[PDB]
Amino acid sequence: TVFSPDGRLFQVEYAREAVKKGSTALGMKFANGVLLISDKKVRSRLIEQNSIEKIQLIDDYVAAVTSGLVADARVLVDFARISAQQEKVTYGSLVNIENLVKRVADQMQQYTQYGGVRPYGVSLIFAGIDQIGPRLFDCDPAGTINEYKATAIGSGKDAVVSFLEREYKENLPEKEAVTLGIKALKSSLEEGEELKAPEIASITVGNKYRIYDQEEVKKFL
Amino acid sequence: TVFSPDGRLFQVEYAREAVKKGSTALGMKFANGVLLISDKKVRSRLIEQNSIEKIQLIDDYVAAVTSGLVADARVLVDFARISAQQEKVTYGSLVNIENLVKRVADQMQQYTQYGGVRPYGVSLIFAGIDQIGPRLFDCDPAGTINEYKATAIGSGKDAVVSFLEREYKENLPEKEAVTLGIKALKSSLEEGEELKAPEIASITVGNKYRIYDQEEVKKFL
Amino acid sequence: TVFSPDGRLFQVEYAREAVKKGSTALGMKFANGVLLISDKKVRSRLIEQNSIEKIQLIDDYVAAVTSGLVADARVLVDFARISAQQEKVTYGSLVNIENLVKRVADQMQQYTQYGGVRPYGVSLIFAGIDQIGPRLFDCDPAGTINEYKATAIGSGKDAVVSFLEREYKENLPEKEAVTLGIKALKSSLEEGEELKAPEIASITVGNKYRIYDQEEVKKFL
Amino acid sequence: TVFSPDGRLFQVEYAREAVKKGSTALGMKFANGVLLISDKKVRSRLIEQNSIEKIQLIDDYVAAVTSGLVADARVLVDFARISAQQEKVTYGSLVNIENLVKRVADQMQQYTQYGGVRPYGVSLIFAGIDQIGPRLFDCDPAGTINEYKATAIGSGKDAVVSFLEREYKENLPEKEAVTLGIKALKSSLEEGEELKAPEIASITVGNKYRIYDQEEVKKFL
Amino acid sequence: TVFSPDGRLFQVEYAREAVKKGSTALGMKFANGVLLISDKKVRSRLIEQNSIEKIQLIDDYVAAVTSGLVADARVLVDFARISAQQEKVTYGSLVNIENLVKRVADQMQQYTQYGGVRPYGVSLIFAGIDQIGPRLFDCDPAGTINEYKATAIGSGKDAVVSFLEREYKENLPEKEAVTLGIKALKSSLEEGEELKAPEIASITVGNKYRIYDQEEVKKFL
Amino acid sequence: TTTVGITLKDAVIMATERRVTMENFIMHKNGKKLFQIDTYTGMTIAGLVGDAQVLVRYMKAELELYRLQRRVNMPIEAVATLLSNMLNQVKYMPYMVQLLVGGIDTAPHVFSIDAAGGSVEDIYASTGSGSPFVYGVLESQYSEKMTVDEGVDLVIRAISAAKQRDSASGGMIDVAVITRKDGYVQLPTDQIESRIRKLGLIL
Amino acid sequence: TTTVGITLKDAVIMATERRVTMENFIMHKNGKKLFQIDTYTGMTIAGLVGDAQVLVRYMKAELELYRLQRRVNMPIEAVATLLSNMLNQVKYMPYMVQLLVGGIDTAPHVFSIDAAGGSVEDIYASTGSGSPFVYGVLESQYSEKMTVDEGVDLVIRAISAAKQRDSASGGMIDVAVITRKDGYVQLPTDQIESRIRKLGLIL
Amino acid sequence: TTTVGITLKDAVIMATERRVTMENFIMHKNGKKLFQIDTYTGMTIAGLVGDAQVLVRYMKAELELYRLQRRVNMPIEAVATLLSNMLNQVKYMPYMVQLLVGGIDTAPHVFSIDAAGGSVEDIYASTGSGSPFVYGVLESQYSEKMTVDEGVDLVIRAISAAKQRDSASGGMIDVAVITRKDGYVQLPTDQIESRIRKLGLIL
Amino acid sequence: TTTVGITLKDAVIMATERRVTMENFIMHKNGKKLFQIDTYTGMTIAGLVGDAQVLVRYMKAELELYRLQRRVNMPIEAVATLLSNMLNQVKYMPYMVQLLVGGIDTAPHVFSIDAAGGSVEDIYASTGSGSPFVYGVLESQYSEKMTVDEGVDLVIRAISAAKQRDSASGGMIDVAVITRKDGYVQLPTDQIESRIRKLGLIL
Repeated sequence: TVFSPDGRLFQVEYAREAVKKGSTALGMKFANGVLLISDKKVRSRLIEQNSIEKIQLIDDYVAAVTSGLVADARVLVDFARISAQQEKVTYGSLVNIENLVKRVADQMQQYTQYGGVRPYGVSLIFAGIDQIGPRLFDCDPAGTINEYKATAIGSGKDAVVSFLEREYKENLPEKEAVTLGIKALKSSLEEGEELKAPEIASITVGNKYRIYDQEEVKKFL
Repeated sequence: TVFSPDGRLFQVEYAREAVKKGSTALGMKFANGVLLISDKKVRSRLIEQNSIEKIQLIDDYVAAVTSGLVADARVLVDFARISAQQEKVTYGSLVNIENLVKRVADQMQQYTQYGGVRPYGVSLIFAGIDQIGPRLFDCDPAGTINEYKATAIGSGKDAVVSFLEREYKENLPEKEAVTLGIKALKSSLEEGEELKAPEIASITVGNKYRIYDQEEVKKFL
Repeated sequence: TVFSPDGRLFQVEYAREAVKKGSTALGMKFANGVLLISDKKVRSRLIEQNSIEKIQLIDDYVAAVTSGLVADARVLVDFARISAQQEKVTYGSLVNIENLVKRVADQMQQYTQYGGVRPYGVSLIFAGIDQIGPRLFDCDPAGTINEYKATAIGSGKDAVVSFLEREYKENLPEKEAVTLGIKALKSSLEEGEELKAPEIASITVGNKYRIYDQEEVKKFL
Repeated sequence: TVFSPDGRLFQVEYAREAVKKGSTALGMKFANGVLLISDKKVRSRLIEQNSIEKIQLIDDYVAAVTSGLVADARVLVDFARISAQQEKVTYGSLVNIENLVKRVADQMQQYTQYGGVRPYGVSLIFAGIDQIGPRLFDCDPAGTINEYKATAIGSGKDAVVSFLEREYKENLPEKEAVTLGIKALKSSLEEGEELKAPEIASITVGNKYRIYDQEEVKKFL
Repeated sequence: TVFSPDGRLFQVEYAREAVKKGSTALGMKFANGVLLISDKKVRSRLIEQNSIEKIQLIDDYVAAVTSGLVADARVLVDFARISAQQEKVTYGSLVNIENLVKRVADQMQQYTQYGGVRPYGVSLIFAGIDQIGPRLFDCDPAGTINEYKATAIGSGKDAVVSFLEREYKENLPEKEAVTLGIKALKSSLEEGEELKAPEIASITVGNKYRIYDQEEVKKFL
Repeated sequence: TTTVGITLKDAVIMATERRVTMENFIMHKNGKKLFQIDTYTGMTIAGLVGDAQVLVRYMKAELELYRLQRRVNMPIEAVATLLSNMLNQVKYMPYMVQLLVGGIDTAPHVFSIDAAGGSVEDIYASTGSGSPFVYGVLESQYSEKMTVDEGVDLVIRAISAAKQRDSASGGMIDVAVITRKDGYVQLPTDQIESRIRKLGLIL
Repeated sequence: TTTVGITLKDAVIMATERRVTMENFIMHKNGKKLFQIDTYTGMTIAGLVGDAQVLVRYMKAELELYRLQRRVNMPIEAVATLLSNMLNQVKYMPYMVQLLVGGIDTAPHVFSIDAAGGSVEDIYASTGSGSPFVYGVLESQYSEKMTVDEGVDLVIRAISAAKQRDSASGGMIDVAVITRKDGYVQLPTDQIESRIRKLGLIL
Repeated sequence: TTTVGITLKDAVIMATERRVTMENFIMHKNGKKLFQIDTYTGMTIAGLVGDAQVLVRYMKAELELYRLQRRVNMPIEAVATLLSNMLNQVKYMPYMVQLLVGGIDTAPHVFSIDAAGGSVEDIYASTGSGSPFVYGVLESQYSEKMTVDEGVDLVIRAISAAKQRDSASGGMIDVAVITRKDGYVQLPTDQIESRIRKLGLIL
Repeated sequence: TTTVGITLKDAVIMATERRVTMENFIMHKNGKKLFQIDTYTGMTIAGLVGDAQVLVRYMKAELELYRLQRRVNMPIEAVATLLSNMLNQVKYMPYMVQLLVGGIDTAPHVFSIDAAGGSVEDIYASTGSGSPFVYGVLESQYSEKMTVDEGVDLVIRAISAAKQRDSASGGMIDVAVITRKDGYVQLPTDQIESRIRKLGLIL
């Protein structure tokens, strides 16, 4: 990982090209909550659909979706879990999610600084409530953090960022904004495909996560 | 191991090309059990057929088949055994097989991150029962884990995944699903070859593994 | 040591090309025993023929022949001796020879994984009796182990594996199978050469090794 | 140091090309003794001829001559001295010279295994008596050990190995075999040169080394 | 630093090319003493001529001149001083100068063995008296030691070795041999240059060094 | 310090004092020694305060990380085995505690763990300095066919009978009932002091 | 603590107490001190509880990993030699235990191992604090020509004769019989207490 | 413990007790304290059991690896020098043993080695707690012109004379005779107890 | 232990006992405490046996490696300075010895070295437990104008006068005479005991 003569890091943009092959995923803030949606592309009858996990929890108040190389995604989800538990042991409670995202993105930055390692080919979304409130974050393979209101990652990123650029009234209730997000996920596809059941998780201030079962998912579909 | 300009890891796909030369192996879930079958291609009279081991146990409740470079396969089987015994010393019992597969696949991922090492040229299948039930897993040289119901690895992978895509009714008894799997292993071959005795192992919830002797194997053949 | 685009390790096949220049050596199981034969090509009057050692003992119940680069062969024979004595200190007795062969072949595998080292250019045969019985093994520069009944290593490998493929009735006595093996070693040569005295070692269950002196060797010749 | 596509180590044969520029040296077994001769090519009046050392002692019962790069030769002679004194501290007496030669040649092998170091460009001859008797050894830059009866190293190697192949009756007395060896060293030269005084050392079982002074050297000349 | 296909170390001969740009320096044995002379080429009025040091002492009984890269020369002079004081602390007195030269030349050899370092571009002369007597040594960037009676290093090496090859009667007194050496240093130059005051140091058995002041230097000039 | 664990049919009742002293001196009349380390699992600490609180933070972290990685709660014998390995890998710079781990995986369990990591399961256990008085009550009044109401009244009788013969035990009493239906439910203050006032005891 | 190992013709009988104390104080009336570490091999612990349980987890792991890697069970002399190396590589921060390893490889074996790794094979052994009373019974009543029934009745007589003269031994008794035909069979509770009631003893 | 080494003309006779105690208490009436560490070399251990057995395993490994690497047996002075370096590189966490190394390289040797690695060769040596009684017999009855039969009868008289005045020595006696012709030959049980019954002694 | 070094005109005479004890108990009546560490240099050990023998092996190695690397023998003051640095780099885990180094480089030297590396040269020195009796003889009878014959007879008188008033000294006496002409010559047994029989002494 060295500089290009116009000031770019080639392994980082090639890592972003590895991100653009992943699954489409959304994050969206509710009036008093947040939301994560992931495109669950079922590929065969032979895979356990009940045990595949797209939204996987860092904490009861913090979840995260991933896109890119799924092995690096599993590694950074495990690192985010261990870092969250270190902050709970040291201080007593997870006050700020932004510093969990900074402790992930400092390692993701660290592999774009040193030679002998390649960058992570993943992009993540961290959603959940804390002492400031319902918060949504996005992390980029250079270790770049941005705080959003509604974002998307994966192959169908620009269709969903365009759709939510037109759409997304700010303070929506839960069911209407889940309907909006699944309309965004329909807008990312083609007409040669239809949505099989996505995976949806939501949180409201005061509660833990409620990962939706397939009745609410097909009912919203 | 660095990124290609379209976001691929060349050493990982070359490792998968090293996987496509291995032996064909199947994994299949029974109604209340799981199943591993491996193509035992006997090559001469001069090799001890009684001591060659394709299905080799990580634990009395966990077995695994391999494909690819057989030396790397032996190394990762020994690592899976040591990691299983570390989880038995630390906790007391092997509650989850998925975390054994994640402790193997985090090392297999780890060699595709660092320079100075090459990736493992093996793909594995982990089968066995635990506190959740009869479980089947597949691990890919990038460290990619998927939970299946019936899968295959090796040279004749796509013929068996195609055959079990057409076939494989879900809750079968033991003998009928062993007959189905050995029909899949017949469907992978050519007509210039015939199956010499495969190696078959099965487990049912409450029991340990029953590695079949050659009477049941030739009888099912 | 990295992967070729068709999934091969070039340094390992070049190491096997370094193996194909070594001396021809045989291993053969007796009815109740095993056998090692090595082609002792005497090259001058000026070399001490009485002190050159082809069959050299890992243990009184375990011997091994080598082929390839003789310096790497001496290194792995010393490592096999030290590992055998570690298993005798830890447990009390050398119960299994297969795990001695696995502790050699895990190091031979280890140098085909890491960069900064080259693979060993040797192939070995481990013969001897243990608690399971008379056992014969072969180890390949990738660290590949196979258990045989009669094998050969070196330059004249394929002539001896072909000859013992036609020949080698299974449960032979000692003298007849030594005659068979030295007929194989005659079959590997040309007619421009004749066998000078080979080196022969044998073991029977209950006894230690009996390295043959030149009376029995010339008498069998 | 990696493998060539035909299974050779190029840095080792280039090291042997660095050996072929050294001085010619002989080793020869007496009836009850051994012998080392070295070609002392005096190059100017300005060099102290009394303090140049070709045969230099590892021990009072073990000497060694060298050929190749003289700096690497000095390093391996110092390593052989320190290893000899470690065996005298640990055990009490230097029982076997062969294991001193193996402890030198395991390091000389070790630098042809690892990257970041180059091989030693030296070849050595170890002569001396021990509990087995008068023993003579030769060590090759790959770390290759052979036990001889009469050998030579350096630029004029093949003329002396050819001459001693024709000559060298086995059990000779001291003076006759010194005359034979200095006739070999005359046979290696051209007629444009004559032998200036070589350096000769001898040992007989029961005694220490007797490095010849110039009266016996010119008298034998 | 690797081998050339004809058995040479290219970085070592390039280091010797870096030596051939240094200043001309002489060493010469007296009847009961030794001598070091160095060509002090004064280059401007602006440099302190009184504080430039060519002959610089390792010890009151050991001095050394250098040629080549002056920074590496300063480093090896400091290493020779520290090694001399380690031998005085350990044993009590500096009995042998040859082992000081071997402890310098083992490091100079050590950087031509390992990758990641370049060889020293210096050549040194070690002169002084010890328990054997007045001794003179020369050290070459490969770590090559030779004991001389009169030698020279630097750019004008071959003119002085040629002149002292014709000249240099062996047991000379002090003043006559200083006159001989400064005639050698005149013989190395051209007629377009004249000797500005060289730097001369001498030692006789029983005494310490006597570095000549400019009265004796211009008087001998 | 006085800590009780009771295994009923399908409930675990764990109750504790709330007094922290320094060798005669009631430094804090209101401590916290009964913790919920997992959804169906509670821990009760005794001994040194500073080591015990650090063990509580470690066990909350390790149990919650286990639950996230495996989607099932840890079995209680693995909680006590894990904590036995943690206490016994030190053993010579030891944690000066003694601990109760009680919970429900399929059947109710109470494990008692000493300062060197010896975990023993028993149907009722008690740690602290006023443990023998609790053992005196629970030898003569404990029957394993009690309901949860008679269980809670029993543990209040035992700890209230150890508050009066031990000077290092006192204060309000913390009772926590663990069932499969609701899980870890810590009983409120006014319910417990209504039981103390109703049985004829002194708070 | 009172632990017995008996070598018969083709059987090993190993039996134990079930009482865990703290210097006068019966902390747990129901412990577990008799473990099956391999298919044909049982271990009986004595001494400190926390070190002994960790040795049990190590030996179950190492014996099972040995069995998977080599497809044969470990010989008993290699079990005691392995455990002697484990106990003796420390020796100065030692495990404060004493252990019995009994099993069948070709002939029955009972090895007794102390806290510094000195393994000695003997035809009968006994560890714990009530070991001399067991040695008193087994000097006068042990004959190596007994059957398994008279063996089990003998070990019940020895441990029941050590429960009455040792205060650190008591509770229900655990008997485990190891044969080649069935292997490690731990006898049920009602069979053992029927033998205690049938020999005229106190449980 | 009572261990004897006797150097005859071309034989080394080494004999030992078989009793392992714990400070008054005969824990094992049948131990093993006489080992064959090489083809012509035997070692006899005394002192702590656990350190001595580990020294036996190290010396069997190092002597056998020496024999494979060099095709000749190790000289006895190098065995005692090696073992002196092993015992003396520690010296402050020491092995609490004392050892006899006896063998044949060209002439018979008996080396006695203490716990800090001081190896001294002597024509007869004896270690253990009943060593002074052996020294009492061997001062008045040892002659270096005896045969092997009178040597074996002498060592049986010495150890049987130390079994009666030392309480830490007893049991069956192990005699091992080392010659060049047959090597290390341990005498059978019935031959030794026939010599004990024939000399008029008590076993 | 009783060790003597005597510096004559051109000779060094070093003589020693041959008895190794254990606090009252003559473990070995025949030891070796006088060593030749170099061609013209001898060392005499005293104190602990195991540390002293290891110092002998180190000094033989270092002196011989010095002689090979430099083609001249080490001066005696450098032997004692080297050994002082070896003994003094430890100093707090020390070697419990005291040593004599005697030899010839140009003039005869005797250096006495204690357990912390303080080397002092003196014209005669003596170490061991029977050193004050030797000092008693050598104050009244030593003259530096003696020959080698009267020197050897003097050291035999001193050590024989310390064998009778020290219980830790006894046995045969080892005398070694170091000259430039022949070097290190250890006198034979029958010559020394002929001098003992000729002076009227007891061996």
